[PDB]
Amino acid sequence: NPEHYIKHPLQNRWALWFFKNDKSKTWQANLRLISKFDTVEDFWALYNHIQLSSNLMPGCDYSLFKDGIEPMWEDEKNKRGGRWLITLNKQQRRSDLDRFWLETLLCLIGESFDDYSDDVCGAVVNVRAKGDKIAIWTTECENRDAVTHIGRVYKERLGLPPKIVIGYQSHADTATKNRFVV
Ligand SMILES: *S(=O)(=O)c1cccc(S(=O)(=O)N(Cc2ccncc2)c2ccc3cc[nH]c(=O)c3c2)c1
Repeated sequence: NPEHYIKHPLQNRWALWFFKNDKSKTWQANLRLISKFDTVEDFWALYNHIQLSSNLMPGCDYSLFKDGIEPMWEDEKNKRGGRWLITLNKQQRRSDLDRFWLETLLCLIGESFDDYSDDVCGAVVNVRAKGDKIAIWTTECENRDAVTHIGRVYKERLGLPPKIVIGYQSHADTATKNRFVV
């Protein structure tokens, strides 16, 4: 009866990355791999071991990307893509940041975007003095059906009401100008 002793595999292997602003180093040299995991049990062991995003120093990021996709725009799977952006005010660091980030992680490892989960590359949380940000990165900013389905599902999974609109920008523009809004 394998259910007793086998870990539950995830559809993908995922890499969790950490960034801290150290002005002595280049941006790339500051982007650091925490660990990779590919089971439910190993995801929770990692998550239960690390700091909540709300406890990070301003200027730090977490990011979760599929194994083989670097957490930067210049990766082959990111360079033609873009992101759904959640912007948090300073009060939402207390109320929403950690629960929104956990839900984002689960949307990813749980493959919650049906046939379009293959367009997801990863997700990033930025802790910043002027307002935190959470974003889901996807591979192709011209795939309207993929991008808007991901945005509608994501908005629903976060519990955001229709009074809130979220935008999708291509990375080529980021490097707010929206391609899509939901
Ligand atoms: S926010 O904090 O104001 C902000 C502004 C600009 C970019 C970003 S970012 O795209 O989320 N970003 C941080 C990051 C951290 C860890 N993993 C991925 C992304 C970021 C910053 C600088 C970059 C330089 C070059 N290529 C990139 O893809 C970069 C991404 C947040």
